[PDB]
Amino acid sequence: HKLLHRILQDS
Amino acid sequence: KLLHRILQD
Amino acid sequence: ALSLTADQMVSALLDAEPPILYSEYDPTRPFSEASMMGLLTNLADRELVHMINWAKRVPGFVDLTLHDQVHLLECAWLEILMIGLVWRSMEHPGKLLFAPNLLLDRNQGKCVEGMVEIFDMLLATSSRFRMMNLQGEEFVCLKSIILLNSGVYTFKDHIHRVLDKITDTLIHLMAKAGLTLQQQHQRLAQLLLILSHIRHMSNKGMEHLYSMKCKNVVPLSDLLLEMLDAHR
Amino acid sequence: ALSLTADQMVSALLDAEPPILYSEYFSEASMMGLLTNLADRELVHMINWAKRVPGFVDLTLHDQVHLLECAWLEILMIGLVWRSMEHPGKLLFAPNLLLDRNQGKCVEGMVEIFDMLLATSSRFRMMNLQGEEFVCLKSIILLNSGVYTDHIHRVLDKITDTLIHLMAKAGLTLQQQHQRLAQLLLILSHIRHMSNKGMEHLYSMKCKNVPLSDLLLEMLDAHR
Ligand SMILES: C[C@]12CC[C@@H]3c4ccc(O)cc4CC[C@H]3[C@@H]1CC[C@@H]2O
Ligand SMILES: C[C@]12CC[C@@H]3c4ccc(O)cc4CC[C@H]3[C@@H]1CC[C@@H]2O
Ligand SMILES: [Cl-]
Repeated sequence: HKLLHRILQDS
Repeated sequence: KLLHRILQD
Repeated sequence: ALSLTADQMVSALLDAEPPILYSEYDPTRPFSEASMMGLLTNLADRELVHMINWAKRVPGFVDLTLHDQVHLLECAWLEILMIGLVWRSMEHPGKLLFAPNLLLDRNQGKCVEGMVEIFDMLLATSSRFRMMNLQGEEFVCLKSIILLNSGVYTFKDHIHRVLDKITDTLIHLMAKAGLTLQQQHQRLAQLLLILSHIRHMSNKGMEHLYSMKCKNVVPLSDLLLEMLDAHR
Repeated sequence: ALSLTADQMVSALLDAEPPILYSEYFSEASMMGLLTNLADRELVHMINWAKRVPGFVDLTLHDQVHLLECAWLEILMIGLVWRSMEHPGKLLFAPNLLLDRNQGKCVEGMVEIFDMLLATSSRFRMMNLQGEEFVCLKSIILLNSGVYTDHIHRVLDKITDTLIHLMAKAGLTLQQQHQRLAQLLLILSHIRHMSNKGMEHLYSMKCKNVPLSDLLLEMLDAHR
């Protein structure tokens, strides 16, 4: 996936 | 020192 | 999201505003094209992380699928960086306040190939906001609109509902500030028309950044590479 | 400065708060890199915050420099401890760098500093420290820590008045106000201790030679 996709899930 | 400048700018 | 009053929309958006960050500007040395692009992209990268967390606090944004969130941010990120810059720069005529320790005039923009024309457009936008006396409450509304609108025809009725809510909110702020009914729709039009210019500037800036990368001027973070790559 | 109301003092301090910054998204050289990069970036925001602590820009430039050099790690630490209050067992260095106690072990001699920080965090949690009290404490640290190396002591008295005002407003009895005031100021002693220990740890890291910023280097240097 795109880095963003994961980063978006970090709180 | 550097710090000396931050405080002014 | 659709339940928020106008004042609660404004308050949420004000509460969510990201901080103003500092650059790593080193005043011991004169600028080169590479060092200036390094500063600007280092700054952009750190601002992006705050933007992403801001986005999650914009009403209705976290309702969206992760794919749609990714899409909107990929479409809007440079528009959002730019409108922030232009807002920051409003009370500094002739200069761009990239950060409190990085204030630049168009002449300094000249050390980067193809940059000065983008600086000039950013400056003129800043003057336009100044001459309109743009308010902070208006500014946060515009930035939210950019987020939800810029990618919506490249993807929803839910987003359009929220966009309509932000419109109500803009009119509410103007009425509350004592503008006549006519003045309200005139100013609404004026603000939204500026978004077209910000889109245009973003497209120029994206083509510019891509050329810098394609000439190995600066290394870009994986995040920045992927943002850039989303646009081709 | 000394003319403001307690509520105006609190408002001013709250408004002056620096932002929470992010890390990058481990070895000893890697974690120390993240920690020191974060610290150096926070330092720049701290210097802005300081200029908005009532009475601080009234001081000469020499005195301003001195207080910051004395106080900066104490201020970073109380900041971290506050951020970490609602995360028992962890230090919230940044929203994307939340480190448990065991990750302290990656870096030689750090788990002890981690333990002291966690204990302070745990202490604040039990006291139910309020944000308005926290910003008072942070201001006290700035103005008090270098003050032995009259206007400053007047401003310090004002902040004490402000702390007492908050406790009065919260419904604490006289006896409870004085006890809580005492409890909070005694913690600052522990924070000074942690800063001393953290300063020696940082110096030895400089000696082993993770790169340190120029700013971070001179802050370090002033503690000789
Ligand atoms: C993207 C560019 C570098 C990053 C710049 C930046 C960096 C940070 C920021 O807050 C705003 C902007 C807008 C202008 C951007 C520039 C336009 C072209 C250049 O490559
Ligand atoms: C200074 C150290 C690295 C930076 C650390 C830091 C870094 C950032 C921050 O916000 C707070 C702290 C407190 C603990 C500090 C550490 C104590 C020892 C270590 O060298
Ligand atoms: Cl930062």
